Amino acid sequence: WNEPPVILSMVILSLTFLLGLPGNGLVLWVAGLKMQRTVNTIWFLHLTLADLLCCLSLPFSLAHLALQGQWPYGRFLCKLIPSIIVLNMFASVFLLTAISLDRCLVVFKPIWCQNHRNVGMACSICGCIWVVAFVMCIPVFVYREIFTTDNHNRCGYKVPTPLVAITITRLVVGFLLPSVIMIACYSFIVFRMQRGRFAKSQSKTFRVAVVVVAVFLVCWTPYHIFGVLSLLTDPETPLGKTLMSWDHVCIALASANSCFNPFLYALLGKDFRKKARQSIQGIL
Amino acid sequence: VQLVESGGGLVQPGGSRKLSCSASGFAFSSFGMHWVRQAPEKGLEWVAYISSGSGTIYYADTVKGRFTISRDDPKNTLFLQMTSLRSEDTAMYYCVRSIYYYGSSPFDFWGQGTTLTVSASADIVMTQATSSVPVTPGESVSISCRSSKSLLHSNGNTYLYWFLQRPGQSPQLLIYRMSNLASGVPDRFSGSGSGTAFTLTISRLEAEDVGVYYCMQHLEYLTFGAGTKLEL
Amino acid sequence: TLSAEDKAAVERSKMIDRNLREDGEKAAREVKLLLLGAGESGKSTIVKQMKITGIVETHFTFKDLHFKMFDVGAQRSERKKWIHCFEGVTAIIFCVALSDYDLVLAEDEEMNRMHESMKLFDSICNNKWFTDTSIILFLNKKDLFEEKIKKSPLTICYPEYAGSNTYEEAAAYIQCQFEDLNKRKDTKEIYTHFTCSTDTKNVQFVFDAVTDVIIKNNLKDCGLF
Amino acid sequence: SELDQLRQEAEQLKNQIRDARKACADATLSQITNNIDPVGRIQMRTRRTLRGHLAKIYAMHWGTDSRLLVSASQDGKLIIWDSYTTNKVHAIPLRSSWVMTCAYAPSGNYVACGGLDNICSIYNLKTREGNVRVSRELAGHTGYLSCCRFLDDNQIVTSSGDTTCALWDIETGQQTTTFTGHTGDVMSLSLAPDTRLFVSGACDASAKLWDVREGMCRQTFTGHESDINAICFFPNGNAFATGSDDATCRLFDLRADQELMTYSHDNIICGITSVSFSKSGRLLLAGYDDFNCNVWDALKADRAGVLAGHDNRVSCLGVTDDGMAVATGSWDSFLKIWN
Amino acid sequence: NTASIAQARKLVEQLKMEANIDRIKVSKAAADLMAYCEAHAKEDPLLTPVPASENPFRE
Amino acid sequence: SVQLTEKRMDKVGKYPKELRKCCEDGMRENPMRFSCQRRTRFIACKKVFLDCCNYITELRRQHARASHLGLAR
Ligand SMILES: CC(C)CCC[C@@H](C)[C@H]1CC[C@H]2[C@@H]3CC=C4C[C@@H](O)CC[C@]4(C)[C@H]3CC[C@]12C
Ligand SMILES: CC(C)CCC[C@@H](C)[C@H]1CC[C@H]2[C@@H]3CC=C4C[C@@H](O)CC[C@]4(C)[C@H]3CC[C@]12C
Ligand SMILES: CC(C)CCC[C@@H](C)[C@H]1CC[C@H]2[C@@H]3CC=C4C[C@@H](O)CC[C@]4(C)[C@H]3CC[C@]12C
Ligand SMILES: CC(C)CCC[C@@H](C)[C@H]1CC[C@H]2[C@@H]3CC=C4C[C@@H](O)CC[C@]4(C)[C@H]3CC[C@]12C
Ligand SMILES: CC(C)CCC[C@@H](C)[C@H]1CC[C@H]2[C@@H]3CC=C4C[C@@H](O)CC[C@]4(C)[C@H]3CC[C@]12C
Ligand SMILES: CCCCCCCCCCCCCCCC(=O)O
Ligand SMILES: CCCCCCCCCCCCCCCC(=O)O
Repeated sequence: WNEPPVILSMVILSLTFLLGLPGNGLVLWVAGLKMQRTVNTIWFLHLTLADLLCCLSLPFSLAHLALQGQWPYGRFLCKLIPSIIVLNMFASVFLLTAISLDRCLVVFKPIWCQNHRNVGMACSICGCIWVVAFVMCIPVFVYREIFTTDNHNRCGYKVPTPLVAITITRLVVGFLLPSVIMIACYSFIVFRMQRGRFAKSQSKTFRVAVVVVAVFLVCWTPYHIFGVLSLLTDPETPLGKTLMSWDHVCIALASANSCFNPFLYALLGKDFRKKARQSIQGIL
Repeated sequence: VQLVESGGGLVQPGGSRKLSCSASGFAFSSFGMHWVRQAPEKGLEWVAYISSGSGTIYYADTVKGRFTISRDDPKNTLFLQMTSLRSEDTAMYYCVRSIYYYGSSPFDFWGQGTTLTVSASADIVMTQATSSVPVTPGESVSISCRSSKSLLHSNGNTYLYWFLQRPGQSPQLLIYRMSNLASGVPDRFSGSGSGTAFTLTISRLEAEDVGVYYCMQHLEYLTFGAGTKLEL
Repeated sequence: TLSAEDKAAVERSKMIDRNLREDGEKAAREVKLLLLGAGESGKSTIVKQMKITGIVETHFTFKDLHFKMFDVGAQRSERKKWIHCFEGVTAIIFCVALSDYDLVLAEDEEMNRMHESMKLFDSICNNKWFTDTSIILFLNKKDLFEEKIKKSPLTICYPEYAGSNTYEEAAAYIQCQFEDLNKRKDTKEIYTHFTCSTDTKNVQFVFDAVTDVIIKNNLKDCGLF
Repeated sequence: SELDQLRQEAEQLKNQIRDARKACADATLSQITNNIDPVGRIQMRTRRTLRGHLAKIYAMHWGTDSRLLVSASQDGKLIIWDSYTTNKVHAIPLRSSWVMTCAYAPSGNYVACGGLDNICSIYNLKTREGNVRVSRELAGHTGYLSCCRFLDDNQIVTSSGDTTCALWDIETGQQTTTFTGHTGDVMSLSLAPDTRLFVSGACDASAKLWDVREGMCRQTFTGHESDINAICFFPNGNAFATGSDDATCRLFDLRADQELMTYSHDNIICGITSVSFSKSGRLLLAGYDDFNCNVWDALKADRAGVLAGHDNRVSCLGVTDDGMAVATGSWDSFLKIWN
Repeated sequence: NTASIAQARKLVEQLKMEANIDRIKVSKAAADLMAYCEAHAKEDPLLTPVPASENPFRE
Repeated sequence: SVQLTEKRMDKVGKYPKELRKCCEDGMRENPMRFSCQRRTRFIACKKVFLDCCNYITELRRQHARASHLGLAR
């Protein structure tokens, strides 16, 4: 180990990988086989598929971080593994946005949902989400290159390549739109629940909405802020160096949301807890 | 239960003709449908099959890609579109209804058929020993047929069907899966076999049993026998 | 490695599975409502309003929402041997008139029909199959109750009651007495309504309460509520 | 009032019954059968799972050929299942979706149905038109229909929750014979193999033996402490087992007119939905409310095995005529075949 | 009054008819059940597990 | 600088040689990394110097960025 940020990143990634694999695996197992298919279940299955892909691809990032930028693999592997990382992370963010939209749609239009919202529509929307996730990470393939510095190799970016455009579009599609949609939808749910004709004096929906939005913002916000800042900073000063070193900590923090998603989303349902507990009991 | 079809007559060679069949008195959407061809001198020859959900459409080797079969379940009608007819298709066409499930009786009901006249391997074959036998009323007669492959599948069912075609009347199913009798068939007909040699026995034969007996297989895709004619 | 007939049979099974999925989706989009009224009650009226020998069922659509109507008034048997059949219902409508406090059943002179209705409501609310199932309370015959209050006191049915013989206070006390029998105050909600001669208002209340119950059920399934 | 007298005479006759049963009890089945070898542990894996239903399954019955079976659930449909190739032979939409009983004919032609609607509808499976149609409606009963069991092709015995059991005629449609002995809602009905006598278990904690042709009650059995939910004849036809809500399976003899032994365990507190016998009769299989099936030994009063496949309450359990397998259904919409 | 007396009379007549039936000893019935279980022990596929080849539910 | 010297040699004759000294001096390291633009104030050498400086600068960075760039970015 050579630096404090690298140590922090490794601690966060190791804890993330270790917590993430059993929780995501158990949720995917219980939802896929131990429960009947519903509309919510399709969302949890796709979200856990994305989270499992992120967790399984965590050792590649951890090893690349431990080696301090050393890349012994080919150019294709360095144009394919980052694309997979970007695709699965943004697919997870999009699925979260769609879950927030589905909940808002159910509360806002219950009559329409009870007649025109089924498993097929959920599967179709999820497939479209995956297509959007793919299309969004196209530049990561098209513009990643292998930089060979005499003695060693390292994978990175370079009419020059537009990186500022990729980061800004990444920020607008993956951060500004999901955060605004999630805050607006959960806020609407809380507002409608507390102001009606049969409103109940309770605070569970507000607590769950605040926790979900806060965890999403705390995780994804540093990654986007640092990414924009580094591009708007000359990488010679000490400031550029510190931003580059702390960016790895931001990558680990982004992975943390993928680890946290099953506990946040699937395990807050009583039926899911019942099923999961029963399945765990059977094994033991 | 009635099957009335039309679309026959004189067809010039190379032309196109649509055979239309109307089914009444039964559920048509749940039945697989078949088209069977019979020459004026030869036996029954299978032409096509469409299932209940308009999938698994199967054709004979001689008509593959030349005939298209389709159906309409709300209108209860089966259509066969025939293109580029040669002089080998100048034969009667029969519409057969078959339902497939455990204990079912497929090929139970046959249509009247339409005359169509054109102006001038690697399949299971059936071997027939003799084509015409003299029979007297009140006697017992056994007719034997042979198959090139053993029809006893691993699930314990031997797939053999017996059809009776009286002169001037549609074929009628007598025995299905070589043991079971069909609905409306009297109890004196019986069948036996081991997988290759198959025997149908008639005890106390009546004058209404005079006709042509056809043996068919249904293990893989369907071939008829040449036919055994019974004379007084 | 299977026969031609075996294949065809599998295809038939697939078609049946389809039909089953389509029919299950058609059944899932409908909202189910059971009805329970002890003895004489507004059941005969409420059913008529909804429309505009065993179990009777009527189908009706109000504001593009299909309602399943279940009535069990012809079942003169032990309820516990079949009440478990109604676990998956969305709503249970308990119909109770207010004009039954002075009136008594024709089996025992001492007991009142209001206490019997309270007993039945207590049994339904404390039933183990109805923990998650919402109950909509309907109060029937307001005008004849007002006439009886003007003619007779309310103390004949509640000795512990102490208040004026006013319709608003008496109705509030009856509503509070019925809603105090809900031992499970968190998982169950009671939608008390005062039924009127207008058919549209009762159906509208049913639609609104059912809409709220659907929203709450979906949120509970998601884990948010 | 001479009604009190009548009461006293009935009490004296009941005292005579219990005195005769006590006098006739020279031994018990446990001390007679303790000398034979134990059955040992029995483990049955899930050979097949039938998963077509979408709601809770209530009743099930086996065919004579032991391959075709009938399943009823709250989706409003009867499903004819093929056991060997897990196929669906027929799907019958019900007029009333509140079904609590289904039966398969011994000939194989008809399927009986019934439930909260007061009708044991008869469905014809061998129609010329190819679909399954209602043969007729049987509307005599007032209470909920508990169990239909085809006595024959033209005669069907049935039980309902109006405290009576009736024998119907398929062709005429009239209530050929009505049995009115019970004082509680009848829940379980079982038929003897010789097709002459049948047992009915009700909620008055008593099982009654009835005669088909004559029409009167032969014997009564008052061992249970709670509502008898299940009843099943021993293959010999001289005994029957009952399962009630007091977590106790009791075996009653027709000739001895007494309860030989009780099958209970301390951990078990839940009620018994369904009880069946094996072809030999050595094994008594009983469903339970706690998501479980117990294969009790019918002679040693010991638990031969446990079957813990289902995720919800086991409501129906049947054993084939050749004893090859046992099908169990439950409220999670799954049928499992065990052997 | 009349309905209750009728029901009581029918109950007494029924119970008396049930009491009039003949009985056999418990030991003999137990021995008969044990003999039936022992006789058909080899013909039970659930009591004794059958081989996979002879089992129709083999797969 | 490094392989950049290689790239320095892959710029001397990637563009026609106006003044080898001017471009080479422009591509020198930067103790006075203060900048490019500025360094032209105390020297057609100016324009060539600015272009060479811009190309070399942009390029040391594209390494610097590459050196610590994570996979997820
Ligand atoms: C790193 C490894 C050990 C993480 C393991 C995570 C899994 C196995 C743990 C973490 C959260 C746990 C669940 C948390 C809450 C409940 C609700 C409780 O009423 C039953 C147990 C149950 C359902 C737990 C089952 C086991 C569980 C799902
Ligand atoms: C899926 C993830 C875990 C794969 C990680 C692969 C890592 C562990 C492998 C792949 C390439 C390997 C390196 C390849 C070459 C060398 C040079 C040798 O003289 C020392 C070992 C060393 C430095 C290897 C260390 C281990 C290594 C970095
Ligand atoms: C990228 C994100 C912002 C796209 C969000 C699209 C949302 C706002 C749109 C797309 C589909 C739309 C729904 C389509 C159909 C109906 C039925 C109508 O009777 C009520 C409105 C309602 C329910 C719409 C509400 C708004 C809606 C949910
Ligand atoms: C390593 C990365 C690239 C793996 C990505 C796997 C993606 C592309 C695959 C794996 C699972 C697949 C989904 C599986 C199921 C369905 C339901 C179907 O009705 C629509 C397609 C859809 C939604 C698929 C879309 C594509 C999908 C999401
Ligand atoms: C469809 C809408 C709602 C969401 C997506 C908006 C996208 C398509 C828009 C909004 C902001 C825009 C960016 C604004 C600024 C820049 C910097 C410029 O040097 C390159 C183009 C670029 C990067 C624009 C590209 C297109 C862009 C990213
Ligand atoms: C940045 C925003 C993230 C949003 C996530 C992707 C949302 C895609 C929605 C696609 C809607 C398609 C609706 C089709 C409905 C139908 O097929 O009938
Ligand atoms: C670019 C962003 C577009 C909008 C994306 C967010 C959509 C959120 C929809 C919330 C619906 C709230 C409607 C409230 C109506 C009311 O006043 O009752």
